Amino acid sequence: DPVEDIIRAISSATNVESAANTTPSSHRLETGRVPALQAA
Amino acid sequence: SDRVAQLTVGNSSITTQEAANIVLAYGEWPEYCPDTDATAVDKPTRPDVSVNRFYTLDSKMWQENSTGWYWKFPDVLNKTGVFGQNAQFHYLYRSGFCLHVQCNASKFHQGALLVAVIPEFVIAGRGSNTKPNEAPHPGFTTTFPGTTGATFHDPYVLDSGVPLSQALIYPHQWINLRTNNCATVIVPYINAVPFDSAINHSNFGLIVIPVSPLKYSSGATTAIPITITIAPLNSEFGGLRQAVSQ
Repeated sequence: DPVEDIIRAISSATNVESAANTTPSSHRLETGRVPALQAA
Repeated sequence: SDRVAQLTVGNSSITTQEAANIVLAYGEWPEYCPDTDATAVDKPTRPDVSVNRFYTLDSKMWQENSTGWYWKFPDVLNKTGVFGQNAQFHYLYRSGFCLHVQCNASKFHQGALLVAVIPEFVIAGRGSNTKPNEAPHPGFTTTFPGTTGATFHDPYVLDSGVPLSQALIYPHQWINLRTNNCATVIVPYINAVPFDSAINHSNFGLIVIPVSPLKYSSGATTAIPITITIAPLNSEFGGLRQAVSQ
């Protein structure tokens, strides 16, 4: 009371019992959305 | 309602007035690869009517000394039509086939032809050499004959070292010149992998052999051909790249 200044991990776990699946994806024609560009 | 058939695939169609049923190899139809069996992630191409259709090879003429011929599939089709082009630009091929063989003659002729479908049909070197170095092997033009077909040196052992009499295990039919003038077999895609390379690997060969020889009394027609017409049911292609003929 008399002196106030006196008063986690982002990553989580998941079970993986088999290799990852693959969902169907069509093309994309549009701007603003760019999955390829990375910055390492 | 039996001996008369019509087959329509693509822009091509086949009629026969004399036929003995139709064989469906191993009791299955050709089909596209199910999502559960597939492995390669990229999307296959499915031309449908431009690939799937009847292609007709040249005719093999039929003599008294003839020992019989064979072909390899898809190999016979790798240079022809749009089917030959897709198989060159793609690394991964899958499909079935519908095979049709035309041989006719007249009620004074006689003979029989064994028509079979042999999965993984391996030709064999002919020689007494037991050393894998000095032992002979067949040439590429023999292993994969192409459109021109090949011929048997020893039709009795099927050139593979295996008796012809037991060839009736494979999906087959006979052309018996008193009974039917055509033989038709519908082959599913058979292989130990879902896709494969049409260029490096032939799924199965076709075989036409005279178990009983051609005979005709003088004055009748000496020239009998054997024509072959094959259609690629349910084709897929994957792994698109530049063109490789071999």
